[PDB]
Amino acid sequence: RLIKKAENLRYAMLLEESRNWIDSEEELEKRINQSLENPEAFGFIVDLPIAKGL
Amino acid sequence: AFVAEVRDGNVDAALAQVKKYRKTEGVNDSVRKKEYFLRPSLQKFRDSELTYAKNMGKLIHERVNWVVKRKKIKL
Amino acid sequence: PLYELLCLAKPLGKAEIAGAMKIVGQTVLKRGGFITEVQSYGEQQLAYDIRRPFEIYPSAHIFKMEFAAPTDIVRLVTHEMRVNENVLRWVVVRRPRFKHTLQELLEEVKAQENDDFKA
Amino acid sequence: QNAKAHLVEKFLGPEFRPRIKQLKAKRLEAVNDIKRHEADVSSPEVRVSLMTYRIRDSIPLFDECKKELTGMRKLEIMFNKRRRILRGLRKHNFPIYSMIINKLGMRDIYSD
Amino acid sequence: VLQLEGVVHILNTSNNIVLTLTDKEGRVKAWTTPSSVGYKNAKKRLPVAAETAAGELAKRALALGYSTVAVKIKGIGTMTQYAVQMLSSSGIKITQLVDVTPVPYGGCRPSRKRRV
Amino acid sequence: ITTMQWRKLKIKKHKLRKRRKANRMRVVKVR
Amino acid sequence: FRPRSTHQEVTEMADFKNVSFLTQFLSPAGRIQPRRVTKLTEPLQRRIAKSVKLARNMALMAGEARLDKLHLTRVRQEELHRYQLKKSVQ
Amino acid sequence: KYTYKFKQARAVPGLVYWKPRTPGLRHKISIDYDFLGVYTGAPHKDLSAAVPKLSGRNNHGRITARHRGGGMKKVLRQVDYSREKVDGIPGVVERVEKDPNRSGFLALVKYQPEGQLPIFKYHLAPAEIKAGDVLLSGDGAPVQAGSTLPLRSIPLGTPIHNLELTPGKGGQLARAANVSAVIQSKQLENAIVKLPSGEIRLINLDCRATVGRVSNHLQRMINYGKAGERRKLGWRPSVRGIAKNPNDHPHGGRTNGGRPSCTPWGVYCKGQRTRRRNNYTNKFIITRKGGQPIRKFAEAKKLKAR
RNA sequence: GCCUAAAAUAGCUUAAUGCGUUGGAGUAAGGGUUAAAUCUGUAAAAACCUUGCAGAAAGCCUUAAAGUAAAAGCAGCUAUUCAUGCCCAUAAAACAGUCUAUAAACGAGAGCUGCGGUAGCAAAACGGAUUAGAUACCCGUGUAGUCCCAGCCGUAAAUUAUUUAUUAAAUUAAAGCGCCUAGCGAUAUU
Ligand SMILES: [K+]
Ligand SMILES: [K+]
Ligand SMILES: [K+]
Ligand SMILES: [K+]
Ligand SMILES: [Mg+2]
Ligand SMILES: [Mg+2]
Repeated sequence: RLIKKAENLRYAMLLEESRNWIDSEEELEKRINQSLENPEAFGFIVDLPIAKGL
Repeated sequence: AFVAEVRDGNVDAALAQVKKYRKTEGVNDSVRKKEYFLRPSLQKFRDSELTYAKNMGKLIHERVNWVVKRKKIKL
Repeated sequence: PLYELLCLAKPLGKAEIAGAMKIVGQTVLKRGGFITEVQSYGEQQLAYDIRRPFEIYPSAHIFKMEFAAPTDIVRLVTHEMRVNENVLRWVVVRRPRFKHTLQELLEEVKAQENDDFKA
Repeated sequence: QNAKAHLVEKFLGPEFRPRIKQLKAKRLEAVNDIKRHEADVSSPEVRVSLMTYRIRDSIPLFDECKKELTGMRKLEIMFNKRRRILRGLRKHNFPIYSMIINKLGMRDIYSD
Repeated sequence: VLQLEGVVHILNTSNNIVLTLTDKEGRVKAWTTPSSVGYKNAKKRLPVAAETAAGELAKRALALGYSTVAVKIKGIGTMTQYAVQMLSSSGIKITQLVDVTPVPYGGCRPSRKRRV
Repeated sequence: ITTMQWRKLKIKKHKLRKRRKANRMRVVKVR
Repeated sequence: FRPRSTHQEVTEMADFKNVSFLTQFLSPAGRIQPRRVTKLTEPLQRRIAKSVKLARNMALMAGEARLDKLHLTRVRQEELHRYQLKKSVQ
Repeated sequence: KYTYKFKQARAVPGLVYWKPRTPGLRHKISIDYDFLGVYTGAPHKDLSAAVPKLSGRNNHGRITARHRGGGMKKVLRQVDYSREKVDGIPGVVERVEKDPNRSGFLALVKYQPEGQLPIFKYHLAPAEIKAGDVLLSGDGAPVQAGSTLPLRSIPLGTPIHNLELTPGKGGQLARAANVSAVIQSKQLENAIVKLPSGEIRLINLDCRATVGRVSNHLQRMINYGKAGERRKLGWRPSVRGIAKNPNDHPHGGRTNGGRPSCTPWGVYCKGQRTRRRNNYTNKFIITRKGGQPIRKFAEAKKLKAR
């Protein structure tokens, strides 16, 4: 019973993350342009947050 | 690549640093390995001899250290 | 699974960089995946210069992309990087599927029930 | 921006998973008819069925990769083990032996 | 004229010592070796031969106008100590010592061992 | 097996190998 | 006394991209230090070594000190100053 | 090198190992076209022509190419080595056929231009193209086997074949079975290309080539078991020089090889060079076969004269 | 969910080295020995700064192997396929054993056939020395081989006999086998 509740908890969190996911080319072009216009610093200066999953 | 700056013309001091870098950073070990080739079975025996010599030196100075600690010998 | 791509490209204009990034994105979308993160770090100076048959590159433009797709996407992305001549070097690394383990989720559920039980 | 539930379902589903994981999921579903109860994963009926399904899925695998000798040796070991399990069932419990043969379409050649 | 900065390359590989004088761009101006001074097959391994070669190179370096030099050493040997000291005592100022001995990351197979 | 036992076998193996090589390129093998 | 990172920090930041972080486990000549000096567990020792090796493949690190790249220390400090100023202004 | 153990093993797929029933079948090894899916029937009617055999005779009626004639009927196929006509239109492969006039395989491709009738063409089959595949050429095509692109859009390490020396004349360089060429570097207006023979040459960047190799990897495993097998192909026997009489060959006399080996016209044939020392094309050759620099070849007798 | 000196498959990185390699600068040696010489150069070498091409191998981590991969064996990076190992949570009312007469598979290095490749090292071979002789040890060149793919060969000083109980080991008593009966001596016959 608790495992089933845990599965539902994971599903709820992923829905919030999905708001910023891109699956259409129109969003892809906008994301690429924004990224190029606002460069970030690399690991030579500041430590970067390493991705752990979704 | 080790760079040793010479201060006040003390060339001997710079030479001492160069020797230290070679021993600490393993340059003498690479030269020894590449002088000639030994089979992996013969390289194993060579490593055993070197470690044995190191252990004997460690044992000898372990005895001396105990004498100094107990009898306060000024060597 | 979840993959991350790090690409070192020549320090060209924005339009050329955008084109290289768009090729990878469409490959992922076509196969049936989606993209989570797109970032760029600008031009960076490398530890040593990358040498081509008659060229030397002491710096490069670096960008990263994170995406989820079937296991067959790795070969498709590798092919695109090799074909494109504006890309100097690339690497693809797999990442963990989930941020939270099953044990961590169970502890959160148990804590919530204890609060309700106390209430 | 709105949430994309259809993307969450794909990620949680078997689509973005290695081939072996997808095959193993199908094997468990194929034994839903002969298992003793909803959580039986160790009865002799279930164990023999899973071994048989693994053999069938491995035949195409080794037709392409003919040099993976380690995998073949593991398969050969399981092949002999399943024979001795069926030999024991026939001698001691015929009714269970009959069901396994009928379900998997085997032949009664497991005597001594 | 005398405001010239140069580089001295010392190569020592267990049988001979080679000293080469170059500018800061890599162009060679002079070079010396124990055989060029008078020491031959078996006598080239003596510390005296290394000192004489170092002294001769210093004389040519001063004539060309190189008073300040940097020394780059390649290899492990005993002759480098004497050559460097002779250059310093000959009137040439040494500003830096650099070790550039290579280290293979794997590499090629060396020759067999001598069963002497 | 001891070193002495190895050496005793060594001589006989050498003699057999030498004879086989001689007969390798002969019409009628010497036996 | 020298700074030491916690094992929790290592597991969270042990990546080939964080060259600055990975520098703490390299000798002044640029070689990998043994586990008896780093004071790390076996799983953490392996991760650090692989991160350094991968960074070398991508030209983010050099296998040894290079004489032709001695100005990078100046470059990194100049970049660091600009980044701090930009963020402070923002 | 053929060995009798190779035929006994009978291992390589795609070959017909004829059982030694007769003296003429003991050493015979052929190709099994059915097992490979290669069509071995008549050629397309609109892309072929029947022609008489020449047997190595020119318009003066005299033999200029020796040891030819006496084979089977000859039919020729028209092959489009340059696909500039159909740049944009994609093509679908219908069949892979065998041609006795070449060592590779040909592919029959159908194009369907918009507003026109279907078009059929013959192409040199790439290594890994089968019936039903799609071939594309011109700008905007992927870098995959069977695609034809200019040298400006091909990676360095990708093997290529059917390369053009001139911009639009057609592919001429790499055609034989299981051969390819590679690009080493690209300069301002030329690319350095290594040919199948090991020669490094300069080729203009506007030339085109096909990605992949040629489509026959069993050419060197063939063994003709009979004299008559090559007679049917159109080859006639030849006689050794030392067997003739003095008035026929320089080796004619009773003694064997009284003088160094040479051609029937007296030219040394065990190392003498025949390329012109001052050939105009020396400006495009960097290294000749075997590693000889071009300057070494161009200036070799001038130094001896000096 | 993660890990892996496990296997198969496919991409990628270069410290050093070699050259009938490019350009600049420069001029007598380089290489080697107990001591010498053959050899490579002065018609422009080695050494120094640069250019091109190529093969093999994987510094520090790195240590046993503590993986034990069944044995043979196994650590440059990344990914796929597959098999293990770790944590956390589950599952079986009847089934699963030890050993091997006989039979099969896997199997270092060397060697054989075909195809591709050939830097370094190196049987054979050819020279220079040492010596009463040197047919060896030493020095200079150097082909097969070592490398890739597909086949053949099935041999090593190719680990401690296997299993149950006890045991840190050990020791004690049992279950199923293989081998030995003084040495010496065959290319016996099949
Ligand atoms: K003839
Ligand atoms: K004659
Ligand atoms: K073997
Ligand atoms: K060797
Ligand atoms: Mg006659
Ligand atoms: Mg062993």
